Amino acid sequence: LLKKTTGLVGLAVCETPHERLKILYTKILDVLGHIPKNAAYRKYTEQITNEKLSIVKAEPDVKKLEEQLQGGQIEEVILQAENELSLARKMIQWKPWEPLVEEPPASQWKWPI
Amino acid sequence: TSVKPIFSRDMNEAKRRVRELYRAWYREVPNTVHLFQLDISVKQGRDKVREMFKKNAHVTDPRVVDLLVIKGKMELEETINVWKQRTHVMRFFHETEAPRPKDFLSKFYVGHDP
Amino acid sequence: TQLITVDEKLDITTLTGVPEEHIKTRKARIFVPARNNMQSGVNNTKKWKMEFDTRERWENPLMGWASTADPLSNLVLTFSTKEDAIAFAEKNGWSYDVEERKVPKPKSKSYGANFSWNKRTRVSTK
Amino acid sequence: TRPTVRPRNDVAHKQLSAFGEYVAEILPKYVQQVQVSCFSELEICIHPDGVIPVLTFLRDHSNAQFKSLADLTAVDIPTRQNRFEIVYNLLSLRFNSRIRVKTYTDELTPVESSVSVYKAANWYEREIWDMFGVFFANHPDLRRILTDYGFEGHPFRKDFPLSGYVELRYDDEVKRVVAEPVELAQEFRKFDLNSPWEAFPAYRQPPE
Amino acid sequence: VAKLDDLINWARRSSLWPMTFGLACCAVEMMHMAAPRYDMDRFGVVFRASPRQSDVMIVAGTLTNKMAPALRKVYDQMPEPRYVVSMGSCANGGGYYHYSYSVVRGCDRIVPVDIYVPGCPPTAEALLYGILQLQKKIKREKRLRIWYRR
Amino acid sequence: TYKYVNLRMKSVTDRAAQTLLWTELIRGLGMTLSYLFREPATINYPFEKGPLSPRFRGEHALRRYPSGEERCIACKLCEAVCPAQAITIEAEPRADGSRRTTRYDIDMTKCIYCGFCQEACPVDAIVEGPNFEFSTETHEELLYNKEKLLNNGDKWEAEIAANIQADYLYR
Amino acid sequence: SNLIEVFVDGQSVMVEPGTTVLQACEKVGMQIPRFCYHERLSVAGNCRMCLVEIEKAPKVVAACAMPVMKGWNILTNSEKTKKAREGVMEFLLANHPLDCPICDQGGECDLQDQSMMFGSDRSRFLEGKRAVEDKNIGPLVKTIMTRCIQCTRCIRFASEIAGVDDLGTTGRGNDMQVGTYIEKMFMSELSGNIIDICPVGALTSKPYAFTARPWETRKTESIDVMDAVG
Amino acid sequence: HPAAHGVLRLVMELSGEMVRKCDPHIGLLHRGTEKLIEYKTYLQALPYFDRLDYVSMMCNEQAYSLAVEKLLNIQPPPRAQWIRVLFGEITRLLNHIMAVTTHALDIGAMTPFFWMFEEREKMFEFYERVSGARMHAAYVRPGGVHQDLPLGLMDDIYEFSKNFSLRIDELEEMLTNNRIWRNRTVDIGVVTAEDALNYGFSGVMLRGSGIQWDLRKTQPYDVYDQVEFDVPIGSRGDCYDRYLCRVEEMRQSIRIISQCLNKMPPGEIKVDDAKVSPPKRAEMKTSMESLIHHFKLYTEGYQVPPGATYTAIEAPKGEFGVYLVSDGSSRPYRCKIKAPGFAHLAGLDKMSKGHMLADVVAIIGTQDIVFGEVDR
Amino acid sequence: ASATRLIQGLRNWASGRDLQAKLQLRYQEISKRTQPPPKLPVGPSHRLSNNYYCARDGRREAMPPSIVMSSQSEKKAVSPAPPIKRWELSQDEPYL
Amino acid sequence: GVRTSPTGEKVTHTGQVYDDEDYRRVRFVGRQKEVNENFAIDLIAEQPVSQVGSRVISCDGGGGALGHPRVYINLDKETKTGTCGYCGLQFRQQH
Amino acid sequence: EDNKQFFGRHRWVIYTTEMNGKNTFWDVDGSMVPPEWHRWLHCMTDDP
Ligand code: SF4
Ligand code: SF4
Ligand code: SF4
Ligand code: SF4
Ligand code: SF4
Ligand code: FES
Ligand SMILES: [K+]
Ligand SMILES: [Zn+2]
Repeated sequence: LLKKTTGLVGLAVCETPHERLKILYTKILDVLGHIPKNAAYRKYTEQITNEKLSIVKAEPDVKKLEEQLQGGQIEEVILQAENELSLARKMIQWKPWEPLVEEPPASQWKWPI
Repeated sequence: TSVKPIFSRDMNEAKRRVRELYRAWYREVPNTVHLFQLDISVKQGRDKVREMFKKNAHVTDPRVVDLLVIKGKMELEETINVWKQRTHVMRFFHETEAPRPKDFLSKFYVGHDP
Repeated sequence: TQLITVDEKLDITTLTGVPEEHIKTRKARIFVPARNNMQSGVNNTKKWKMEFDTRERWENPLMGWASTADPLSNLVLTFSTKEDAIAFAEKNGWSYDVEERKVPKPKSKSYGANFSWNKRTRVSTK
Repeated sequence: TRPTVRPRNDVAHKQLSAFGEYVAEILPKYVQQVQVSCFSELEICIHPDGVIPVLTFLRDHSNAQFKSLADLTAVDIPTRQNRFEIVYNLLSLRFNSRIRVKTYTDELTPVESSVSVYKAANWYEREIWDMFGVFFANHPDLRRILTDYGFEGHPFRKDFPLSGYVELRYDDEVKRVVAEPVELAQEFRKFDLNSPWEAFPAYRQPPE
Repeated sequence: VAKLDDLINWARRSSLWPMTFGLACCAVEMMHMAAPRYDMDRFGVVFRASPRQSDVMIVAGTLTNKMAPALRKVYDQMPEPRYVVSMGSCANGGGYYHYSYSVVRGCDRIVPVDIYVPGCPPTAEALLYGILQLQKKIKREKRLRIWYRR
Repeated sequence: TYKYVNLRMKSVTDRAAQTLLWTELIRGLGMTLSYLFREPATINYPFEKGPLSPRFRGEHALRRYPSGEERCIACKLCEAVCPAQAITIEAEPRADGSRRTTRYDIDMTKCIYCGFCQEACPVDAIVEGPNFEFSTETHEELLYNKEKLLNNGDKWEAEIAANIQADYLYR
Repeated sequence: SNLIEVFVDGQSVMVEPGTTVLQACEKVGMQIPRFCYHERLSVAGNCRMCLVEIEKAPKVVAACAMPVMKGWNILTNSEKTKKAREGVMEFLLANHPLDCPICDQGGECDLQDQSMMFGSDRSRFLEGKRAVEDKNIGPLVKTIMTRCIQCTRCIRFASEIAGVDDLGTTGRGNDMQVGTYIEKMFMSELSGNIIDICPVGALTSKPYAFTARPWETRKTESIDVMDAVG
Repeated sequence: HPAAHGVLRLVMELSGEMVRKCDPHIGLLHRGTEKLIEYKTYLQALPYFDRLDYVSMMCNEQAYSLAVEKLLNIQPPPRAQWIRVLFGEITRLLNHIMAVTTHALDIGAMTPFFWMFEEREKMFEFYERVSGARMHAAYVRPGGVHQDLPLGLMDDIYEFSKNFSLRIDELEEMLTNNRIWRNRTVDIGVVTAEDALNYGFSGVMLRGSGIQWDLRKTQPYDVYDQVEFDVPIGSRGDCYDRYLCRVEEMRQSIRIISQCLNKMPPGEIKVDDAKVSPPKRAEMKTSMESLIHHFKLYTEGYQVPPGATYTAIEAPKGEFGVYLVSDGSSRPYRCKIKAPGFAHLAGLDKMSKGHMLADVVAIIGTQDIVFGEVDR
Repeated sequence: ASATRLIQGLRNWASGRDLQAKLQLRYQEISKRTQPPPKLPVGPSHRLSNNYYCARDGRREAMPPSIVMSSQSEKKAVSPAPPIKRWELSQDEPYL
Repeated sequence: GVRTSPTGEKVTHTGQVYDDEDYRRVRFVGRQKEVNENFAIDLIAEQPVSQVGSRVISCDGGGGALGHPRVYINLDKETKTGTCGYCGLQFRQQH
Repeated sequence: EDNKQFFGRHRWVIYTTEMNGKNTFWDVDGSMVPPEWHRWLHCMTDDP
């Protein structure tokens, strides 16, 4: 379609969205491979990433991609994929699939007092 | 009894921060007197800083003295930059309050304060 | 690790900003409030109240309003049980007087006692 | 129960409970409790040391996308030993939802700041230090924003009185605005408005 | 000296120059008074932003503890003669926020107040009445007669 | 549902002629001159007054029964509902045993003029009346006692009763 | 131990035999509404506020008088319990005078509190209320029997604790008045205590009358020194 | 300072005359409302909300009433909902008039201020007729409203709404096409969508940056889903797009006011549960239950079930929210007020980087900031 | 409306619109300052039968918040809500 | 009918009057002491007593919804007249 | 009164010259209106 503006200030339009989306999805799969299998975040993020990759593989039209993926403009989809890759790097950094670090006191979530 | 530290691991580091804060305050007392056109001597302000430091010198908890050091840093930042007024600096020197009685006979004469 | 050990009593009189005279000379009171005898509900005697003493309240020179000098005259705090109230009172250095709660004794009410045969519990009117 | 009673939505309650299970299963290191209120509002209660690795998840995951920080609040409950209750309110625009993330801290325990996640907190938690005394670690510019410059004490603590400890007046003797001990012309009349009968049966705490 | 007193009282009361010192709700009420409905400018009342060229000051809003030195300095920079008109309830006795920890209980403690205008916010017609009362107070001044007697 | 604000040789010549000859500036000046030639909305105060309503919240007053006996019965609902705590009531039974008041003080520099007391009074004794031109010169003059409130009620009864008669069916 | 097991709202609790339904519900932690029952007076059971429903039983029992049995499930907040409470409040407020702003019990009244938290919010009574003439029993109790609800705490206190036996109920039906039938000055050493045990504003402390109000008062605990009882 | 909104202390590091570091020192109007609220009941704490944002009074009343009604599990009658929406749109027009005219006065065009302050006085007269006070109505209450509309008011509302669009067109001719007004706001205060969401901006700022978000269209309240209206969306993030958005919001407010005046249903004005809303004065003096409920409602206050909620409404400045926590008594345990002005003044540091000082006062003007709301 | 016809025409030309059609000053066309007394309608629960308070109480139906997970199969990835639908361009004034 | 204390001050209907040695009377010099001259008791005293034909009588103060809540007064006694709690009006029976 | 003027200018008052002993030829006050005329003048009712 070659839209001049996306309607949002400070969001440049990408010329080829399919290659960028495929590169980002392959990269997030490669990064998520390092997570242990028992983690729930790895399972759910791998599931949604594979679903989005299948959607972007099946159809070539940009407008039908924006309607099927329902993530708005494809620039927002690319930005969300980049943010998820950053979250995956921070996730292998933090390792939050371990159990509870500490237990709260007995009067910590009791409302009312 | 296991607590999370903020800045000071032990009492020695907290005392180092206290000495640093006193060094900075003793440095900046003459500029505070000169810039605000305060009508007191430099010695009065410096011994006021000494009096406050000796007043808050009963604490053995590293976290409490660390927070005291932080709040002194806030006061130093509000004094070094001209964000206060003449009255905000002069509020330390109580000049309008009459001297309260301290012995038992005078307090018995005045009122019911125990 | 990222943790240190502090083995001293929590005293935060220096960070609450209160003046000195309202720390050592004020006697706090930790108690369960008594039920108002004009009513019959006991919901108001469920939680512990921490209060302070009453200072002077003189008359105003204009119309005799209640002019006061105590800033802590309207400070009422609510705690779930006794131990947290004691911990909060000793945390701010306030000397405290603690009164234990007074649970009423479970009575033995019998409706037939008003219609006895050889007892003094025979009622005179109904 | 039609005209004067608020209608009840169950699909939103079910979806919020499912998302709460989703969050509590993705992050078992820090999440302590998940509760959905009667008016369909999710609440997540986590450990303080997991303030930062949770929030960025809710800012960066494709299934949450809580990109807005609406309100940041601390609540003072003097009964608990961790008397300060930090509350983050998050808003997701892509999914059109609101979530609440709650944690606890005492006076001397620092909390990790959230300016690395939401920049609006650059003011918000700063105001918290002005009002309660909760120290935030690695804040860029932490200074008092609401109270007076020379004010000592944190006013929003429940042990702080309604009227302060000092009051200002102009003095011709020193030509200056000075602070004096507080002396009110009329005392604040304290009212006992609590009815001594049981308020709600459904909120009945078990006895001792 | 009686008639010369009558002259300078007429000159000061018919060219009052207030200053743009509002703080709160009551400032919006002052701006509503300055609207074409009530037209302060017809009374010789034109807003001047500098304290050095102002005659009276209408304190509109809540005077907090962070605001008392500012109000005191602004009042002290005004040339004589100066009159202060309290406005609303916040600047009268604290009003709604009388018992608060950071509100001055009436701006009388900082500046000497000449005319008290009660309301929350006072209606612009009532404010015009208060300004006319201040004008009538200026009219009955007796400076030169008292100077002649002394 | 949504719209795009600001998303829009003859035209270039028209724009250059507007630049050089100031067409839209002349249009704005014409509208300014249009507002010059209209009738100004300045009402001649104090000989003219602005429009008001029978529900207007002004000066506090204490009404009376149509037999001379005062209306307040010392029930202390107004001082319990007052959000500013501006009302101070001290009560005792007088000589005939009627529950009346001895002190009824309203701090008018504390009052926020919100009309909760005029709607919480069970006998319509306290009324936020219609008077708004009651500015004073001293702070103590804005501190009404019971005698001043009763005098205000006896002063403004002739219109307070009419306003209540006009408005009481909406409550 | 002979403590039998009963149920309150499906929760088990063990009580001694002879324990009433009200006592069992208090032991669990719910304070059952009441007007005539007092824990230091003989049981009267003549206000029907305490009517609760035991399950598998087609009648509401008086919790202030009826003893419990094994396996009884006290449905404290079912539909018919609330219906009975609302009906009792409607009957109680059917003949009560509109005297709250002149009352000295306002703000500390059991009838107002229980009417808000248990009763309905509007009146179906479109007729004229009764008006009972006032009496006098001395300069210690201001006496307004228009507001009495015939709870009969007066007679039980004057017969059991005070032990003077001069108060009574004269009449039959809606014209029954709680009085003394003569110009008798009820004066004992514990007379003023009746002012504490009137759930309505029928009996008022005469020196205290028309002087203060409960919500504006500050309560301070202290010790009596006029005698050696303490 | 006239360009300052009465209480403000902007300390700026002028590098000659451009700003490199701007810091708004606030707190000159910190009254401490959120400590005075917990010492008062809900009816007594209702007039405190009239004075936070004193150009958006009824919207704050609506937000507080929505919070209390969400906690109380009750809803107002439909006539009360339509009245609330109509007066909220009148409030939106009030705020937009004040903001646009004060911004134009702070830039230098001082005529539309006097042109539309008489219309603002007309709406103040409408408030006077409907509630009894020109500014602080205390009209919207938990349970609906406080009083019904007087007879003959809606004809005045219809006449004013009929004749107000010509004034809107007059203002839009006087400022939008003016070249001097344009050149002050072409590329001043530009913001991006990522920095709009990450800085906590809400309302027009988001709609200045092309972000499509409005609380009246996504999370609707009382009757706003039964009214059709448009939402303006900017395209550059400058002050020009925000001013155009405010003018278009005024036009849509006129549209909503027309829809409200053509669709008001008959009925009552309070929740008929007398334990929350007070009873009528006619039946208070006849029924005993109504007298008891009036006594205890105006002396103690209705109880609220324990719990914490955070509600949010589309205030004329943005998103106005309250976090209300109740412990079961007749007084709130903790009432926190979330305001758009706090985050807007926080983002003022980022929005004003690289501009001249007159552009900083233009950026101050283009944020509709009321500092009583900001300082709470 | 107390202005001559030439001033009327001059104002109409210089403003570009018919100013006298929609005046900004009020006249006799508004409603009268006095009104007949109304008869306010009643609410829905002002009945006499089948109107027990327990069947329509709003405050008593509030429940405590339900704890989902407490610290004392391949489940699909869920969302807090379905995603917000794309906004429709207004057909009345699209500004395009 | 105001009474005059011999310090010169008028006496209010609540009975308050400043003593001759009280310094607070200096607040009244150069000014006036404002006191209502319409005494409530001396204005309700001369209102006549109404004889009714029934045992009990209902009083609302007149005006319907403009007065006090309606209270029923019993006139069973033949010695004292039944006085209204709010308005102060007194009724009786002709027998 | 004059009904041909616009709203707010349709009712007015000319004050007296001597009210309660003071010369009001120039010191005209806004609070010299009796309550019935105060009700009429501020446009509260159409009945004088
Ligand atoms: S007096 Fe009232 S209107 Fe004026 S600033 Fe104070 S709260 Fe606002
Ligand atoms: S109007 Fe409001 S603030 Fe004023 S006295 Fe009455 S209740 Fe109090
Ligand atoms: S509400 Fe009315 S009757 Fe009650 S004390 Fe106040 S003024 Fe008197
Ligand atoms: S006894 Fe209670 S319900 Fe009866 S009038 Fe007195 S306060 Fe009202
Ligand atoms: S006067 Fe009171 S205590 Fe005595 S029987 Fe009547 S209601 Fe009961
Ligand atoms: S309490 Fe049982 S019938 Fe009265
Ligand atoms: K009693
Ligand atoms: Zn009567």
